[PDB]
Amino acid sequence: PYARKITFLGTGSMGLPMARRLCEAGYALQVWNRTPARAASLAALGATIHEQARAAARDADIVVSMLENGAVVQDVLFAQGVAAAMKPGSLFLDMASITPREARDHAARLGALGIAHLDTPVSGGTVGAEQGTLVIMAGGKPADFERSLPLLKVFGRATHVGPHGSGQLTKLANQMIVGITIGAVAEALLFATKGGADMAKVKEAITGGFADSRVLQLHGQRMVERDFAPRARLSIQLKDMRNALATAQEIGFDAPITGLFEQLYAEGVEHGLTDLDQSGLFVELASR
Amino acid sequence: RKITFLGTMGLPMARRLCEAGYALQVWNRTPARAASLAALGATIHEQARAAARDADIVVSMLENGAVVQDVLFAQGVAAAMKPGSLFLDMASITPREARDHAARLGALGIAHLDTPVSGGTVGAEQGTLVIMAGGKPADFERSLPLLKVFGRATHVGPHGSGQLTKLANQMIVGITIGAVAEALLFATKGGADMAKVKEAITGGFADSRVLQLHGQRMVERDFAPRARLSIQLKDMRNALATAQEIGFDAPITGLFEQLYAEGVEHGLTDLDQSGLFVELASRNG
Repeated sequence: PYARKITFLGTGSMGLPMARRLCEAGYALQVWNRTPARAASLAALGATIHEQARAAARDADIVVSMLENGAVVQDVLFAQGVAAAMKPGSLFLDMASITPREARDHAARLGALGIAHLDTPVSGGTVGAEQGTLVIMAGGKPADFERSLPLLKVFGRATHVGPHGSGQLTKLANQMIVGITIGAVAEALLFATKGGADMAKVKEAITGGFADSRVLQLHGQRMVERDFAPRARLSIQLKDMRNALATAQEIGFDAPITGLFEQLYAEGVEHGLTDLDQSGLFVELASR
Repeated sequence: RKITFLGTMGLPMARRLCEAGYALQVWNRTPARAASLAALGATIHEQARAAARDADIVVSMLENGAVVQDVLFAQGVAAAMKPGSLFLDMASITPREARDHAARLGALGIAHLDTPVSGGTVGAEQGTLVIMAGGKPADFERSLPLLKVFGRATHVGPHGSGQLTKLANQMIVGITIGAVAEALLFATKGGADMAKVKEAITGGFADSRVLQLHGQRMVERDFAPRARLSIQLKDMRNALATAQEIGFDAPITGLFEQLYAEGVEHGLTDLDQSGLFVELASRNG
């Protein structure tokens, strides 16, 4: 009841499958993006592509950013005049990974201009995107979140976590757990293996017990198959660790586990692992 | 057909055993547990050796390597065991302890399989433990009908490899516990309500059994022992000790042995393993 016109800004990692469920739900879609073949794939689904982002945004009820980071988001919104050009009553959904400090800052500026902001990061990777079974962690006002919810349901299950920046904060909690569990799984599988155990059987043995996790089943299988082709790059996980640690020092929180994991990931990017998948941390820990 | 338990999760497992049609013999240290088992049809013996005598399969649920040696070699179970029989060790023992027991019993004609377990009291009542077995393939095959009752067994390798997989298992569990704990505290300091973050988290890349079970306990601040914080620390140390026998470098596990040690020093030894949350929360005021 609040929204029919949707704009994407960027396509991030799962933009395409999300646009297709979007069109399939009968939303009309405008896009501004930087990559021709994705643009074509989107055009094929019915989306209208614009050369300038401001143009894509202007008539939108809901503008969804799938941009990379805080700087890019700032530039697009303000250097490129997206904010200036949005409708009154419209909503801006930030899905980009961005610091909760940045989310609160963007929420203040847009509010200055009569535009609502929620920060709505996702977990769930490629098939949650295709199946509409993402998990979405939202920061902002309850009324805005209800306004959002029908668009949100198309992508997965959304949960309202708190006020502006809360979604990004729940997002960094989720990346800490993913970033550490990755290393826990690489370290235990290597331990078992130096011990003359064979990785596949061990994984098969602990499946369905206390050691079981979405990280063991997804990244662990990639560890078993030495398949480190990037889906989310190792350097993205480093950034998630760094943002979590920057947030920790700002809110006065001591996080030693994540401190160890930032070092280990930092020790991976040097050593030329930037472009392996996040599970590529196995490689760092093998060589040792 | 004939099973013995040495020591007792053992009560719900014996329930299942007895229903499933097996005859059971027990040697127990705890009178109330012997009472319950008596109630199910188990015959309780005074001496470990008398309960082991006529068994096809003897299942050890003793505490540790010392105790299993004691019970086997000192109190004559090994000497007293049948010609065909099988010893299943579910005790927490090192892979070295288990290679050694495998050989001493092997010289007496007794088969040996190390079969530790993962899962809760809830897994044991509902028959859905996960079982990690080291030892000979034909032995494993002989044991399977039995292990099937408890849950789902996977033959991982030769003697000593169930205990290896169990240390690997306990490494992940113990690290995931701090990971979940630290993430929930971080979010809470940041303003977020813990229940809500766990709700949001569930179903994506961060979901695990640790979040679902121990994380619910952290959310409710319910740290009553189901497996004690002492045992998890011991697990890390076993793991680091084996790590060193095999030449392995484990810096993560190494950090967690530290965190669990600081926890035990700060009074928390008899909390649940989810109690490491209390340690990480103190450090943070």
